[PDB]
Amino acid sequence: KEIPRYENRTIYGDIDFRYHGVKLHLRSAKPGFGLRVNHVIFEICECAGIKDLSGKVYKSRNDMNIAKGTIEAFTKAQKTLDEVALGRGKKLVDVRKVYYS
Amino acid sequence: PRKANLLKSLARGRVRTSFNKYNLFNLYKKGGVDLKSKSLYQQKWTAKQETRAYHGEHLTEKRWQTVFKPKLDSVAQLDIKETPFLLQTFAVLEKRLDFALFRAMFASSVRQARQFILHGNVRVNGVKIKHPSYTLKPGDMFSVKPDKVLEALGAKKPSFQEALKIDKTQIVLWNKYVKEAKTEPKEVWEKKLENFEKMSDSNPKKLQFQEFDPKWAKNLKYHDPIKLSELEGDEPKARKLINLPWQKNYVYGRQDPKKPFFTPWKPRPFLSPFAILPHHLEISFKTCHAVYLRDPVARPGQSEVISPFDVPVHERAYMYYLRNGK
Amino acid sequence: TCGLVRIRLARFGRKNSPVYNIVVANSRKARDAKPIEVLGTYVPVPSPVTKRELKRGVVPIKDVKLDFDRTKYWIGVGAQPSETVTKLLRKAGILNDAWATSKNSRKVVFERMETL
Amino acid sequence: FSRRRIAYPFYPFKKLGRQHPKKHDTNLKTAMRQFLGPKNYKGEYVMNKYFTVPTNHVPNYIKPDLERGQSLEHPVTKKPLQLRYDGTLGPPPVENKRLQNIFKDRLLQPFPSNPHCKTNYVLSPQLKQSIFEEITVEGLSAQQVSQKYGLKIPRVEAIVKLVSVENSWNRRNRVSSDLKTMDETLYRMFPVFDSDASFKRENLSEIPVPQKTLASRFLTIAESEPFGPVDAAHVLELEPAVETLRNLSTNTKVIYGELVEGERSQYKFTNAKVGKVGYRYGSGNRDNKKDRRIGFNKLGQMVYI
RNA sequence: UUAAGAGUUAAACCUAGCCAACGAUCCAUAAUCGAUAAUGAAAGUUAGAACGAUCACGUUGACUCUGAAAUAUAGUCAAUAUCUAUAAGAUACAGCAGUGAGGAAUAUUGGACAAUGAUCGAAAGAUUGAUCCAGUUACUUAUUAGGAUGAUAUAUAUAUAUAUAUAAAUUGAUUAAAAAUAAAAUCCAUAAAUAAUUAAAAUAAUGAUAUUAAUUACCAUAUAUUUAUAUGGAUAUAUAUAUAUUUUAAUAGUCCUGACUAAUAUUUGUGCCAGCAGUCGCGGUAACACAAAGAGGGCGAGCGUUAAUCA
RNA sequence: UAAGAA
Ligand SMILES: [Mg+2]
Ligand SMILES: [Mg+2]
Ligand SMILES: [Mg+2]
Ligand SMILES: [Mg+2]
Ligand SMILES: [Mg+2]
Ligand SMILES: [Mg+2]
Ligand SMILES: [Mg+2]
Ligand SMILES: [Mg+2]
Ligand SMILES: [Mg+2]
Ligand SMILES: [Mg+2]
Ligand SMILES: [Mg+2]
Ligand SMILES: [Mg+2]
Ligand SMILES: [Mg+2]
Ligand SMILES: [Mg+2]
Ligand SMILES: [Mg+2]
Ligand SMILES: [Mg+2]
Ligand SMILES: [Mg+2]
Ligand SMILES: [Mg+2]
Ligand SMILES: [Mg+2]
Ligand SMILES: [Mg+2]
Ligand SMILES: [Mg+2]
Ligand SMILES: [Mg+2]
Repeated sequence: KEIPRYENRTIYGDIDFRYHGVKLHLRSAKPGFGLRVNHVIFEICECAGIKDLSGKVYKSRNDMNIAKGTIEAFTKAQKTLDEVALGRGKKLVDVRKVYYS
Repeated sequence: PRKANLLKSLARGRVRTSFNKYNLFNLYKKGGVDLKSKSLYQQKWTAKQETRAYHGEHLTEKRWQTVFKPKLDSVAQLDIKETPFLLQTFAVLEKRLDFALFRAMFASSVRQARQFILHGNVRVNGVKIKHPSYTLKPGDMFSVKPDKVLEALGAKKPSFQEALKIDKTQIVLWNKYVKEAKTEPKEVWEKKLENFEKMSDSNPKKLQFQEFDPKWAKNLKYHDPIKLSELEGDEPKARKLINLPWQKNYVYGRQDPKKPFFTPWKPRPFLSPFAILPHHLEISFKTCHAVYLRDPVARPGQSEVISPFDVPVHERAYMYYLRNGK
Repeated sequence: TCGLVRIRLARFGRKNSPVYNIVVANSRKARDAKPIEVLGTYVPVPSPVTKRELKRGVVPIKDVKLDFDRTKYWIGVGAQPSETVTKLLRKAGILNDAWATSKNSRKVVFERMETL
Repeated sequence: FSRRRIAYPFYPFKKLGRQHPKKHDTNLKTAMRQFLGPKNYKGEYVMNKYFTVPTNHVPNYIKPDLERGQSLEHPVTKKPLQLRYDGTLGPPPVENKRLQNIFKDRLLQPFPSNPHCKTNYVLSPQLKQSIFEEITVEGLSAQQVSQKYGLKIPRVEAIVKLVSVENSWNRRNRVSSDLKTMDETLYRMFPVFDSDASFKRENLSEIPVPQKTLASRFLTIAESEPFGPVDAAHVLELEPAVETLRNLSTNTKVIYGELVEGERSQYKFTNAKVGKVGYRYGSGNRDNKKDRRIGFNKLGQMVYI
C-alpha cells in the first residue's frame, strides 16, 4: 500500500484507532525524535519510512493484531493536509515550514 | 575509568578511537553492523555494544548514562538531503578535552589523549588542564606540547639493539647491490631505467630523475660488515661506524636519540585511514594548537560527529540509552 | 556584638571551602538559620593571580556582593555589625573610621574607587 | 535471534587447512596477515595500500567493499596484487572496475559504512595569511571576509587567532624542523579548500534549530491569504529567521576597596539586590547524587560547585 | 479573670439547641512541610534520613513564682530508677564522646577555639562538645587507578617487495575454534618517593587542619612574551671548567551465558539423586538450566542478594 | 513528551 507521511518522516496528526481488541494511540513527533513505540510498530515504521513516532498500545497486545491494525491506522485514520485543504476549501499552512522561509 | 582490556580483539571486531594497526584491520574487515534476524532488544544491544566501543569506551556505563543527553542539536539552512539527527547521539562527548585532542589528531587515541592531559602536556587557552573530563566551550583555544604530538603521530623510536640489527641488514643489502652493480652494470642500468618507466610520478624520485657511463659503478663503494657483539653497548661508536648514502652518521631511526620519536621524523604507519579533518575544530599543526569552533551539529546530508557506524546503528543506540536499556 | 538585630556572616559551602552570606539576623537564632535578610555574599579566598600578572603588579581580589541601599537601611535602624562585617563595610565606604578599633586602628597604595 | 559472531572478514580469504600440531593459529590472525602482507626486517608493511600517507591532497581512506578486501599493492608502481595459490603475490588475474571510477564524494568518506562522515578541507597557508591580513590590517569585518571566502565566521576568527599564534612561534624560532615536516605531510594528506568552487564553500545561512519551532503547528486560514516567514515568526512568538542570521553575523555599580601597604588582597564590592543575592537556605544538596556539579577553577583545578 | 474576643476558665440565670451516611462520635496509627530527596512522559506517588521551615518534648504527672513571653531541662509535690553525704539530699546523657541492651544495622571516651558565631567584660581578655577540622565506616557521589608498539629465535648472503636455510612454537582444536595484541619484550611518560621553596583559608597579630595544597627537578637574575639564550652562586669530574646535573612505577572483583535476557568453541561428573529456580521450568545415561573446565556476555571498586519506593 | 516481555 501507500502510506501517507508528513515530511516523509512521521504521521500527519494523532491517531486513536481501534482494530478488534487493540487500541492504538499514535502521535506524530518532531524531527530527531526516534521511534518510541511498540516493537511491532517499530518494525512496520522501519519498513514504511516513518522515522519519528510516539505511541502506546492498550487492551489487546497481540502481535498479529497490532501489526494488522497499525496499517489500517496509517491508511484509513490519516488525512493529508492537501485532502483537508481541498475538502474544506481552506489553506492549511505549516508554521515551521514557513518560519524557515 | 575502565581498565583497557582487549580493546583490539580481532574476534570481537570492535572499532576503537585509535590509529592502531589491529584497530585498522578491525575497521577494515567489519563491513556493517548486522541487525537482521534480531529482536528489538538484540538490535539495540548490538548497536550499543559497537557504538560504545567506539564513542567513549573508557567511560563507565553509569557515568555515560549520566552524561547522555536526549537533546540533539542541528542547524537549519535558510538558503534536499535528509539531516541525520541521530548521529548526534554521542555529540556530547566531543566537547570533552580528551576527545577534542584526538579529533585534532594531537593524540593517537582518546586513551593517549587522556594520558597527555593527565601528565600536564595540554593547555586550554593558557592554563594547564590536567583533567580529561574538562569540557570545552565554543571559541576555546587548546594546545599540546609539540613533542607529545610528534610522538603520537610519528613512528616508534627503535632501541639500540633493534636499530643495530636493522643496520647490519642494511649493510648486507647495500654490499649485495654494490657487487651486482659492479659485476654487470649493463643489466643493472637496464633494470633501473625500466623500473623508472614502470613507477608513477607520484614518487619524488621520479620527479628528481626528470629534473650509459662506466664511471657510475666505480663510485659505488662496499660497506664494511659490522658484528654487533663487539659493537654492543657503545652508541657513539656505531654512530661513526655507519656511513650510507641515505642515513649518514647515525644508527637506524636514532638521528638524535634524545627525542621521544623516530628521530628523522616520518609519519606513523597506517596513518591515512584515520586522517580525518574535523569540521568543529581549526587545527594549526606547526604550533600544535587548535580552536574549538562549535559543538558538532547535523545539517542536511552530513553530521560533524565522526563515526564509523551508519544512522541505523546510532538510532538503535539512542533508543537504548533513552530508556536506560529497559 | 550587641543588640537583637545584627549584621553577621553565615557559613555556606563545603568543608575546607568556606563561603558566607552577609545577613541581618536575630542575635539568638543559629548561625546558619534562615535570617531576617540576606544582604550579600562573601568569598574569603582571593581570586588567583598568575605569576606573570604578579610581575605586572595586580592585587588578588576578594569578592563581596552586597545590597548597599538595604545595608545602609539596616545600619540606620540600629542593626549591629560584627567585627568581620565591620571590616567589610568600612572598606566598602558604607562605614567610616569611627567604627575602627584600637587593635584594628598604613600608607595608601590605592584609594577606594567607585565605578559604574 | 542472536549468537556470538566472531568478526570474520566479510570478504573471501584463504583459511587454515591442516595445521602442524604446534602452530596454534587462528583464522583471524591469517586474515590480518593477508591484509597486511609481509613484514620487513624493519617492521614495515610496504605492500599494504594504507601503510604510507598520500601526498597529493587526496586522502587514502579504506575501501574494503570496492576492492573486495584486497589491500596489497606494489609500493613503487602502485599496481594491485593478489595472493596466488603458491603463496606469492602477483597481478590479479582480472582487473577491478570498481576501483577506477570512484565517486568524488566517496574519496572524502573516511568510513565505508557512514556516508554522512566526510573530511573537512584544509586551508592553504596563503589563504590563511590573506584572511589574517584582511581582518587585522585592512580591518575588514569578519562578515565580508566570510562571504568573500565562503567560510563560517567562527572559523575565520579561529584562523585569525591561530595565525597570530603561528606568527609568535615563528618570531621565536619555536617551530622546529620536525614540526614543519609534520605540518607539511599532514597538509598534503587532505584536500585543499577552494574559495571559488560553489560546492566546496561552506553554507553561510545556518541557524540553530530551537526547541520552540521543532513542534509542527498548522494553521487553517482563508484559501488566498498570504502567509510568509514574518507571519510564521509572529505565530511562534519568535524573531523571524532572517534576524537570527543578522544577529549571529555580528549598569551595575561597583566599589573597589582601599589597599594599603602590606595588604595582600583587595576588596571589590558589586552592588546587588536583596531577594536576588545570596546562597539560598535549604537548597538541594547533590554532593551524594549522581549529577553533582563539578567545575574548574581559573587555575584549571577541579572544584565542587 | 485577661493587655485582649470566646462556655476558655469560675459563678448565676435563661432558651433547646449543636454535630452526623459529602461519615459524626469512637478506636487505631502517625511529628508536619518545602524552591528537600526518590520516581515517572506527566498527573501524581513515596520519603520526611540529610539541607531548611514549623511544632512538641528533655525520666513521668499536676501546680506555682519570676518574666513581655514558661505549667520552663527552673521551683514545689508525687511516681519510677539509681547513688551516697543519709538530707523538708543529689542524679535522670533525647548536649558531645562512650558503654550495656534491643537489633539485620548506624562511628572517636579525637584536635583547636585559627575561621564564623554566642556569653561575660569599659577594655585587656576569658569561656564555648556551638562551630570548625580530623578519626571510623565503599553508606553515597566524583576523579584517578598507563599510554604507544608488540606474533618468535638463530645463522648465511641514494639502494630499497630483501632472500635463503636451521631451530622451536603453552591450553584447546584440525579450521571459519579459539584463548591471543593477550603475554613477554621495546619506546616514552606521569604518580609515589627524594630534595628546595611554598601561597590561601586572616590579619593589626593569631592556622587546629598540617609530614597544607600548588609549583620547581640544582639556585637565582635579565630581556623577550609558557618557550628561550645569556650573567652570576652550586656541581663531581677529569684537568678556575669542556662536561653533565634525584629517582621512577603499575595493583579487579562479582554475577551470569535454555527463554524472557547480552553471552555458538566445546567438554567432564551426576543420573527425577545431588541440586537449581524471579516466571516458564531443568535433573529418569545425549543435561546449552544441576556441580565444574574451556570459551563468552554484563556491570565494575564494586558485583550479587534480601527488604522496600516509583514506574 | 507515554514502547513492552514470559
Ligand atoms: Mg558588649
Ligand atoms: Mg541470547
Ligand atoms: Mg463570657
Ligand atoms: Mg456556668
Ligand atoms: Mg469516622
Ligand atoms: Mg509516635
Ligand atoms: Mg506521611
Ligand atoms: Mg529532617
Ligand atoms: Mg538526625
Ligand atoms: Mg517542657
Ligand atoms: Mg534519658
Ligand atoms: Mg514533662
Ligand atoms: Mg550521647
Ligand atoms: Mg544484638
Ligand atoms: Mg572562636
Ligand atoms: Mg573540647
Ligand atoms: Mg594440545
Ligand atoms: Mg554428561
Ligand atoms: Mg539458567
Ligand atoms: Mg551451570
Ligand atoms: Mg572459566
Ligand atoms: Mg564510584
